[PDB]
This record gives sequence, C-alpha cells and structure tokens, in this order.
Amino acid sequence: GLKAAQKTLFPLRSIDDVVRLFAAELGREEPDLVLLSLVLGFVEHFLAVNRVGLTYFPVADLSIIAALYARFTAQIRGAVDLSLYPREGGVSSRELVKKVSDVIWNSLSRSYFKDRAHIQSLFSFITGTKLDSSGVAFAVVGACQALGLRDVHLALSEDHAWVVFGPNGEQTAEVTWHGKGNEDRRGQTVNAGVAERSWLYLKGSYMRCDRKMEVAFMVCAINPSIDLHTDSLELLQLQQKLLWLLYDLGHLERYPMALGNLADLEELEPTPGRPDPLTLYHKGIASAKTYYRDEHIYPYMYLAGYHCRNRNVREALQAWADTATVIQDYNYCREDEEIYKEFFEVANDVIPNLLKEAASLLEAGSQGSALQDPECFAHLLRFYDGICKWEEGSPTPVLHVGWATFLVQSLGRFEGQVRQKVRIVSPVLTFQSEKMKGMKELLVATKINSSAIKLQLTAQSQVQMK
Ligand SMILES: N#Cc1cc2cc(CN3CCC(Nc4ncnc5sc(CC(F)(F)F)cc45)CC3)ccc2n1CC(N)=O
Repeated sequence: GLKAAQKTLFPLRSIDDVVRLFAAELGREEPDLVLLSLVLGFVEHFLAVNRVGLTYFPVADLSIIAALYARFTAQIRGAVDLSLYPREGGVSSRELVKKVSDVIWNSLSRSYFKDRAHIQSLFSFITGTKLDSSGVAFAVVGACQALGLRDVHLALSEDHAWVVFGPNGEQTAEVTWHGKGNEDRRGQTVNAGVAERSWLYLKGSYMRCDRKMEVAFMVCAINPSIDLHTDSLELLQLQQKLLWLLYDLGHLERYPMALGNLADLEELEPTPGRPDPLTLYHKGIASAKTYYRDEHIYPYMYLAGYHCRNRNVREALQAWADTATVIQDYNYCREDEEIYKEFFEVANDVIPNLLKEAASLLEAGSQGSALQDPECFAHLLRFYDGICKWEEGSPTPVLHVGWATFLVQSLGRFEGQVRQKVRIVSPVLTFQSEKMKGMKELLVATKINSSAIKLQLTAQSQVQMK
C-alpha cells in the first residue's frame, strides 16, 4: 500500500521490533517484499556500511521507510504500464516479466563492482542504484508483487536466480546475469540448462519460491560483514532471530541452504533451547532429499565444514564423499565454475591441511585416528570417485595433473596396512568411475606409485621421451 496495518509497529527501535515486523508481515496473506527488503537494507546500511553515530540500533522511522517505499513504487509504476500487457487468467506474460527485468536493469549504475557486499537489498537499489546478480532477480519479484502480479516468484539454484510465472507457475524466465563475462539470456527459459544436466540448473530440482520462501531468501541475504575481520553482532543476531521465526512457521522446510545458514549461526552463538547445529545441518540434508531429489551440494558442504572446523576428520570425510556422490550425476558445463572451485579447494587445500594435522597428531599418539580407520580411507576414495564420475560425459573436463599431486599426498597419509583393509568390490566400497576402477590396483602398495596414479587420474597417454 502501504496499508494502515503495515505502519503500526513503526518506529522500529530494536532487533526485536524488526522481528515483530517480519512476524506481522508473514501473518498477512502476501508479506510485503518491498517493505521488508527496504527495512533490512536500511538497518544493514547503518549497522555494517556506516556505523557513525550508532548508539544501540538505527531507528527506522515510518517517514523514512515510507519515502523509500514510495521511491520504489513510483519508479516501477511510472515505467511499467500494465495496460500494454493484458493479463489472461490472472497470470503474467513473458513480455511483462521481461519489461520489469529491463526496468530494474536499466536503473542500475553503469559501472560498479558487482561482487561487493551490501548491494543485495532494495535499499541499495534506491539509494545507490546498485544490485548484485541475485539482487536483481529479487527486485524483479518485488516489483511484480508491487504491480499485483501474484504469479511471479523467485527461482533459485545453488549459484543463480531467475523467475517462474505464468500458467500453473510453469514458465521460467532469466531476469539477471550470471557470473562474469557470460552472455546474458534475459527473457529466455532455463530449459537448455536443465536439459544439459548442469549443476547451475540442478537438473530442474531448483527452488520454486512462494512468498514466504522469498522472505527467507532476503533473510539469508543479510550480510553481517563490516570488514574482513569484523561482523556486526547486531546483524548476526537479527538474521538468527529471523531465521528462527521462519523456521517455527514452517518456511524453511523446503530451503536447505537456509537451514545450513542457521546452523552456522547457532555454532557461532547458540540459542538456548534450540536444536544443535548438527541437527540443523541434517535437517538441511533431509530437506534436499525430500524436496529436491537429493540433487543439492551445499547441504553436505555445510555439514562437512562444521566437522572440518571441529576437526572431526572422519565425519568431514564422510560428508565430502556425500557431496561427490551428488555431483557424480551431473555434467560439468560452462557456467558451473563455482562448484568446480569448491571441489578444487576441498581436494587440494582443505583435505590436505586436515590430514597434515591428523598426521602430526598420530605421530604424537592419538588413538582412534581417522588415518588408522579404513572407513575414512574409503570416504576419501569415494570423494575422488564421484569427481571422476562427474567428469564422465561432460563437455568440459575436471581433473588435471594439478589435482594428482594432492591425491598422491592424501593417499599416502594412510599407511598401507590401513589402505589394505578396504575391499573394493565390482569396509567395502564400489566405484562408479572408470578412473577409480583402474586405480584400484595402485591403492594398497606400501609406497604408492605416484607416476602411475598421475597417469590414471589425468588419463595422460605418454611419459617424457628423454
Ligand atoms: N567444506 C566445506 C564448505 C562449506 C561451505 C559453506 C559455504 C557457505 N555458502 C554456502 C552457500 C550459500 N548460498 C546460498 N544460501 C542461501 N540461499 C541461496 S540462493 C543462492 C543462489 C543465488 F545467489 F540466489 F543466485 C545461493 C544461496 C552461501 C554460503 C561455502 C563453501 C563451503 N565449503 C567449501 C569450501 N571451499 O570450504
């Protein structure tokens, strides 16, 4: 509107007043995305971007928020003439969605760093004419709600955002960019990406948000970071409370990554009487299994990261083996580079550092070490198996000799007598990839044959002539 009933909690003088606003909005038929995003971006601005003058909480006065809201609705209503796009069926057309996407896109500053913090909200859009990639998608959905287009909803993968709309909410449209130096496909469907079985489009098992999930998205999108070394405790507390509000109302049921975010917040500062972080990570994974065919990677990455921080080697390896078991049934496509980067960092940095510490601790007499547990060696092997299987049939390869050195080093952290105890069947482990099936021979020698490993992992045809 803003409607009279939306205004009665103002001014917001505290974290808990913001929470009350969210609770009130979530109790309405259609929570007001524009109002909520402006409020979050306002408080984020004054708690993370510019804390000059801060004494407790940046009071959000109705006059200030209403004026921001008016700037948004005036910009959208002036630019989008709904009479030019007649709505058949109480649903929107592709042309109308593209128009809204154009209006947001064309409003943005000509030149800015797209990867900077605090450019996610409508507050950034109105005051700085800056949005990040998924911020543009959110803004298009907020603009469509403001226009009365109840069918337009946010669609989310693990690295991208677009909208669904139209009859039965069955249409898809690109509304923002993806990555850096990819050609924009705004206006198009996502069918080619679903059909090529890329991770970016999750084989079609992406999130199709309702309004409540779009609220959850903006809450996950809060960025408490003040700088590299410093987070806003106020914004961490706000995000954590809003996530629990959403959780209690049922709106994180179909949002795996939000559960992982909340688990991470609880690890940092536990809320008395709430589920442990581990419980929450496992609920994230359950969500992915239940609603998204177990086709998501981050629920397992979140779990693994928690075990890695707690130096739980065994359970970190199991979770990373599970991440690889998901990825194996995708094709590695152009525009999947963020998930390649994650797997690369885990294989080539995180696991080696973890195993190096484990090796030192073993030398010092640790008992029950992952390095003496053949089931842990099997998890490491299943992690590599899934990466190798991922690469099979992909249009772009994954592995290269830069991975092989770390594989040899990681295998060698397990003594031969531990490695011997895994039974590789055609602990028991079965390999899905042809690369690992050929490597089986090499995996039990007391001294691993480094060169042969390297040849098998990279499928390098020849050794040096001279
Ligand atoms: N092990 C481990 C591990 C844990 C872990 C945790 C993270 C944390 N990120 C996990 C993903 C999370 N992303 C999200 N969280 C909620 N909602 C959304 S919707 C969306 C798509 C977009 F942006 F809208 F286009 C992304 C996304 C942002 C936080 C990143 C890499 C991680 N790793 C891999 C690593 N390299 O350490």
